[PDB]
Amino acid sequence: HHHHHHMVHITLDRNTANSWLIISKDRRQVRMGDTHQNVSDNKERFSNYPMVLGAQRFSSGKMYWEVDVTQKEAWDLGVCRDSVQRKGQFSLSPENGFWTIWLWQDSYEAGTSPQTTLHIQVPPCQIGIFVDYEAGVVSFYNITDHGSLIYTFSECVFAGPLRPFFNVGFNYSGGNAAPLKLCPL
Ligand SMILES: O=S1(=O)CCN(Cc2ccco2)CC1
Repeated sequence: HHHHHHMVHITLDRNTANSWLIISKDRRQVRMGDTHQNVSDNKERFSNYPMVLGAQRFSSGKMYWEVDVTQKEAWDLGVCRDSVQRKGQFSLSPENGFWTIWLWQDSYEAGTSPQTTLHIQVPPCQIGIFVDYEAGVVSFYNITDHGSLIYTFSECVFAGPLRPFFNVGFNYSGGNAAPLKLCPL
């Protein structure tokens, strides 16, 4: 692809994080902590899942960023509406305001309802995310495989400002502690 020139510098918003997440000082990395991270509760925090939002809000234009997923077993990545539900149980779907892909139990899937199987020959270590607000497009690229397309959501109905969306995943197995990292431009 040729989306690299729309690169944006994303930072994580501490205030939206699940209370067990540890966001690095530079606000570019996030990982699952061993316990509650000693923060007050607020209506922004994701309660049920290890999720956090980027600080940036997008309502126009073309945006691109890259995330490092090296050695993780589970994660969700994409964008979501600023107004998505934070508390309780919910599914990642466009109807709920999410445009995402994920890894879970050795399979990659796009967060459609119901979910769509992805065909990835080279397990990615870094994912590129492209958003064209006007066109209604969210695309995912495999940076490990020369930028090959993973998935395009088209005819998106954003219906609000978008925020970068992250889930570090659960670590029941002891094999999913590694962080998500925002890769340099
Ligand atoms: O992933 S875990 O090993 C450590 C965190 N716990 C509690 C927790 C935090 C957020 C959602 O649920 C689940 C099992």
